[PDB]
Amino acid sequence: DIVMTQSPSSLTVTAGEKVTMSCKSSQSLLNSGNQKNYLTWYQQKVGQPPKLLIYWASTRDPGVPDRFTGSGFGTDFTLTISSVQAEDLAVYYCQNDYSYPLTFGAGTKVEL
Amino acid sequence: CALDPLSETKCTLKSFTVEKGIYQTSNFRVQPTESIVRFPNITNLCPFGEVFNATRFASVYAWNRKRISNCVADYSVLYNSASFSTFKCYGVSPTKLNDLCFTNVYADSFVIRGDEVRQIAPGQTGKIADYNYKLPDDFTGCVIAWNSNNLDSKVGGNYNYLYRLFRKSNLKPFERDISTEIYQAGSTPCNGVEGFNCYFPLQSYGFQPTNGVGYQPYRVVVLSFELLHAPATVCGPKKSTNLVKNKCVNFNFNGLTGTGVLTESNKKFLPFQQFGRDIADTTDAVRDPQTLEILDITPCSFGGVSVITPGTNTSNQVAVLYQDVNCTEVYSTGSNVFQTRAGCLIGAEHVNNSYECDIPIGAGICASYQT
Amino acid sequence: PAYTNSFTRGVYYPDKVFRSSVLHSTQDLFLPFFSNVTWFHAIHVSNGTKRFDNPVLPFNDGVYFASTEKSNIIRGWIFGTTLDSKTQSLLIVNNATNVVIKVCEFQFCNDPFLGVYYHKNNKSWMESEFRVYSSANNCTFEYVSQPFLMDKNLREFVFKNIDGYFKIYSKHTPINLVRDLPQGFSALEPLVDLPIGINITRFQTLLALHRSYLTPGDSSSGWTAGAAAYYVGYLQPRTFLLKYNENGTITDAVD
Amino acid sequence: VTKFNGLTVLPPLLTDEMIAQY
Amino acid sequence: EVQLKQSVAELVRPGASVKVSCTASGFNIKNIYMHWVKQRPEQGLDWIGRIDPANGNSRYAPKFQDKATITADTSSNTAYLQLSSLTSEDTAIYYCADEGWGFANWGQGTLVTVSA
Ligand SMILES: *[C@@H]1O[C@H](CO)[C@@H](O)[C@H](O)[C@H]1NC(C)=O
Ligand SMILES: *[C@@H]1O[C@H](CO)[C@@H](O)[C@H](O)[C@H]1NC(C)=O
Ligand SMILES: *[C@@H]1O[C@H](CO)[C@@H](O)[C@H](O)[C@H]1NC(C)=O
Ligand SMILES: *[C@@H]1O[C@H](CO)[C@@H](O)[C@H](O)[C@H]1NC(C)=O
Ligand SMILES: *[C@@H]1O[C@H](CO)[C@@H](O)[C@H](O)[C@H]1NC(C)=O
Ligand SMILES: *[C@@H]1O[C@H](CO)[C@@H](O)[C@H](O)[C@H]1NC(C)=O
Ligand SMILES: *[C@@H]1O[C@H](CO)[C@@H](O)[C@H](O)[C@H]1NC(C)=O
Ligand SMILES: *[C@@H]1O[C@H](CO)[C@@H](O)[C@H](O)[C@H]1NC(C)=O
Repeated sequence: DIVMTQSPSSLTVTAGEKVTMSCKSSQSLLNSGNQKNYLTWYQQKVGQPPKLLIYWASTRDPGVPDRFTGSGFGTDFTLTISSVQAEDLAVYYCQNDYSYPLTFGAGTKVEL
Repeated sequence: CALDPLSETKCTLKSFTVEKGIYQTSNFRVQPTESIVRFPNITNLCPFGEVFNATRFASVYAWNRKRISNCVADYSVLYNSASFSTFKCYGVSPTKLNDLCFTNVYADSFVIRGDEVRQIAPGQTGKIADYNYKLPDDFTGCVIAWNSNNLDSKVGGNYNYLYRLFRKSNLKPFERDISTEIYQAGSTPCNGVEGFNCYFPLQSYGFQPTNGVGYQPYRVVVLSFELLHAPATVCGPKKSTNLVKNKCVNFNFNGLTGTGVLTESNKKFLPFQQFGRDIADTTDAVRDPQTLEILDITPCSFGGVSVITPGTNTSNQVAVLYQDVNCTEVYSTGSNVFQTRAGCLIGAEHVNNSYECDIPIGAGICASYQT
Repeated sequence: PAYTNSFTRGVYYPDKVFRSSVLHSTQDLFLPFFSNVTWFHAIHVSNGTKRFDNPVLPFNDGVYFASTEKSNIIRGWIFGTTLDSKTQSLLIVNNATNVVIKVCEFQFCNDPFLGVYYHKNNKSWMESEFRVYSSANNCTFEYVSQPFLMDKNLREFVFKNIDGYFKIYSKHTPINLVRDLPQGFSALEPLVDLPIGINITRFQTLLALHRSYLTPGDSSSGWTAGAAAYYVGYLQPRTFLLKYNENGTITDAVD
Repeated sequence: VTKFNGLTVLPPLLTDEMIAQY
Repeated sequence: EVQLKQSVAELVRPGASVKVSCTASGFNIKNIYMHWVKQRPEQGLDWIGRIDPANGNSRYAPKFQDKATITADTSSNTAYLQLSSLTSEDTAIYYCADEGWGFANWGQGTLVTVSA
């Protein structure tokens, strides 16, 4: 059981302008051997289920791979996007995976 | 009936007054304490590490295909290693790689730059994947990609690695094309001579130490899984528990799946022989798969519980006989426990002087009510 | 062809079970007692003229192969349903340092063989090249183990195919007789139960051939293979009563 | 003169030394 | 590629039991211990629990413990999710998973609603 909160959960940007969103993760998610954090990002539109945007907290999934690189040691995570497009107009979910009881984040709404 | 042994005897006889003698009320039984599983050592290890530790990987167009079997595939080292950056798996869970196994495994190794790693994926097209290495959509397997900028790049420029960019048609999945012939992009025939309408389809990449994210070289390895009706020769490691002796446990020595207590044995087996059977074709001794020793398997102790009491008119006291049970393992124990051939007596005090038999117990021992 | 009586030979350990002082009766594919085993003579050498006789023997239920060659002229075996590229074929070749057991869709020539040449300075008979299959397709199996066909002494093997398991049993005992199996008992210990799911219907034996044999001349005057002689028996469904000693070995049996 | 499936062999009450004493 | 085609949503009644089957293509369940997840509308998505084909020993979230029982079928390329004591809050969209680093492949979306 990890309480996961996303900030600011609502923010407006102009097309092709950088976004600054981050969800703070407690319990300091870390694993022995592999230093990659077990927090995976998600991209969910209105109509279809969410899809992996970033897993291992830094891995560009195939398809519309405009950055999404995240820098974080476990206590904090970032999913800044340089330019937002139609496919970027969605809600992003950050979810923990190291702890067996996993709870998804609230989500953040971004629109052009 | 469950209050005390004399009451159990009364219930068994269905009489409130029981005569002097020995009466069998219930049956003693030793339940297994735990379960022990021992499978043989992983002698044959599939050489995936040497593929991963190869100094010079195969070219992306000429990806090396190796069929590996008759060994044990250990994916724990892959999980432990932190060098891997992209460990995307299609059609199979990465966690269940050790638990579930296939008949044959095919592995492919190649080197590609950072931004083209994502192009090598099933159901995905790219400028390199179409003409160097293609993966089918329904393919089940894992893709391993890790950064190798330091090894595969230099200040001058590492042009050793080569890729294919032009071809008439995209390569079929699991099919490698190593043709170095000049490509006829233009209508004018090349005839083996470079020209305006002819460019060499194969090109050598340019690598620098300061390429940055997306342009540094990456060593990407893709492994394949498939099942065949032939018997499987390659599988993941199996769980092995520590060996326990002189304790009633459940043993699974590669399919014995029996219950019994394991003890050291002086019997000697043939080198090829594993099992052991008595006249009645029952398992008697099994060789430990890990070590080379013979563990005689006598099963759990069991017997009848007999209550030894005088007449209820005479007195109300009982002694319990656990027949053919060595009562190092078990009225509650610890009260005048005396051991004989027929069993051991709980609640009876052994005396060296001899009288005529009163309550026959067995093997010459007789109980009696006497001061 | 010639015939000889297999008095008590060919009995093998039916399973990996250990039994001590137990008369165990098992119904299994066995060589019947006092049957005929066909004494095929592989090569007759006069001149050194070659007389090749390597028939495609029917595997049937099983094969009790046996040889007394001390020069290691008999070197390998061939197993396949049709012995062509169409069907998978089991192949065994034995050589000095090691062995190879390769199961592929080999296309077999008329006379597959092993070639060995002699170095005058080294004074050793190292194998020149392997010439058995023209093609090697669908090579699923590459089992390798220590050589058994290494060093007058009778050598016996049993080959049987059940549920996709190709079982090999072996035993090596010195015998004074040259043209007759000894009138004694020797249980055949399992060698390798290598897993192969292909079907085998016909059988053949490979013969080791030297450089002098492979000379352009038709007659192999340089090397002689007259000592080659391989007995063959066929296993049949039989009931046997095996006698186990306290070590667990089979001392005697009753058909 | 020369199994745990529920099979037990109860020892005779009169031992062989005791029968020999008789 | 690989797709998870779960059962279409069906009407349910309070106090009853509903079984939801998720089908997969391109592979078999034997190597996939799929997760189950429900998305509460206008609320943060939450995880239900985990199952396994062989030796399922399902573990669920503490909020869904002893309430959402899920079974995995060895064959037929399907897995069944069972629910009980459905209330108005239980009206939510459910999805499948491929238990990757994240839930790789999700179901098309079944919208379970309980009413009269
Ligand atoms: C070989 O590669 C493996 C990856 O599975 C890695 O764990 C290991 O450390 C490598 N060996 C060396 C000597 O670096
Ligand atoms: C089996 O593996 C263990 C652990 O490496 C080793 O101690 C043991 O000697 C091995 N068994 C044999 C027969 O070598
Ligand atoms: C109890 O009864 C038995 C036989 O009925 C008799 O031999 C014995 O003396 C009795 N005991 C007493 C204390 O009366
Ligand atoms: C009972 O077990 C103990 C354990 O040390 C042993 O010494 C004793 O001889 C055993 N007695 C019988 C009758 O088996
Ligand atoms: C019986 O005799 C044995 C050995 O002679 C001795 O150890 C034991 O203490 C004696 N018990 C009684 C009650 O006399
Ligand atoms: C073996 O063959 C000989 C002829 O070569 C024949 O006389 C004899 O009866 C045969 N024995 C058996 C057991 O078939
Ligand atoms: C002998 O056979 C083994 C089996 O693979 C092979 O590796 C080796 O090279 C062979 N040696 C010679 C001299 O033929
Ligand atoms: C076989 O048993 C005999 C006694 O029956 C014994 O002397 C010998 O060591 C055992 N082993 C072998 C290989 O003969």
